[PDB]
Amino acid sequence: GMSHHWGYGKHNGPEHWHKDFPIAKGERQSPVDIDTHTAKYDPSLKPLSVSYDQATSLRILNNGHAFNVEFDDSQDKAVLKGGPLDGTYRLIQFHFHWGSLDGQGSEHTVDKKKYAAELHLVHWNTKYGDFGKAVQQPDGLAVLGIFLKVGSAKPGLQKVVDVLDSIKTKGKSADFTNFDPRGLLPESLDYWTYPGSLTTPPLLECVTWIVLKEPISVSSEQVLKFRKLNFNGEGEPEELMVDNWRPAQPLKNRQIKASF
Ligand SMILES: NS(=O)(=O)c1ccc(C(=O)N2CCC(O)(c3ccccc3)CC2)cc1
Ligand SMILES: [Zn+2]
Repeated sequence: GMSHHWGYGKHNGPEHWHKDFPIAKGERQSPVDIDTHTAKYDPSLKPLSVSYDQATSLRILNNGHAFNVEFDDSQDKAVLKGGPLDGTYRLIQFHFHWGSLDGQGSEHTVDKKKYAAELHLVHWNTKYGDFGKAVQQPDGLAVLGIFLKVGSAKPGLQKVVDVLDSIKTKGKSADFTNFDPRGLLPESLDYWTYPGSLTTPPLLECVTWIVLKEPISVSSEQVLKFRKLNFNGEGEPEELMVDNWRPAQPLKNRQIKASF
């Protein structure tokens, strides 16, 4: 992807992506608006299992689109299973999408409501051996999405907030060990699930989306720090990393299932 030029600006944003990635207008694109009244309870959905006790974080990277907290996924240490999933999915990284204002920022919406941000915990199906092979499969990834609203601070998020100063610009990375992703989860694991895609180019249709109903609360100071990051690289004109979210896409021939 050394020649990719997509972004979130007026000239390379979501409405332009289809030119280089035609799948942008595909049959199972994400995100989507979750109409809570139309989603149907599916009593066959097995309980969701989030096993992050042995998670091993390694580094945090500003990739020019968001920042990723990466994990060691060379072993089954932090896995997601159950719910609508068949098999074991290993945590590889998490990142967020956020806005320039508290009134926008999330990718998925709930009855058209936009949250201040959205956390994506990305996992890949171990039956495919590695992440690169998994994204070529319809059931290759499972992304656990969690909404963020502004209110009380999330103590478990502070370690991330404080390290952002070291990765202000595109390409910067910093050691980020011993971070516990369990501190970013809400109390309830009630969720909505549907078949979708990566929300950024290449927009591959390889994701089983599991979006939690309960948002976590973060403080204004915490999200404000996210907005101080840069899309640009060091020594380049400063462009604040804000509004790095793709808007809701057509649901088309899909049904959103609720676990509750
Ligand atoms: N917001 S999202 O849908 O949760 C998401 C998750 C991961 C990525 C990601 O890491 N990308 C996309 C896939 C990627 O382009 C790729 C493609 C093919 C092989 C290996 C990696 C690598 C970069 C992008 C978006
Ligand atoms: Zn994402």
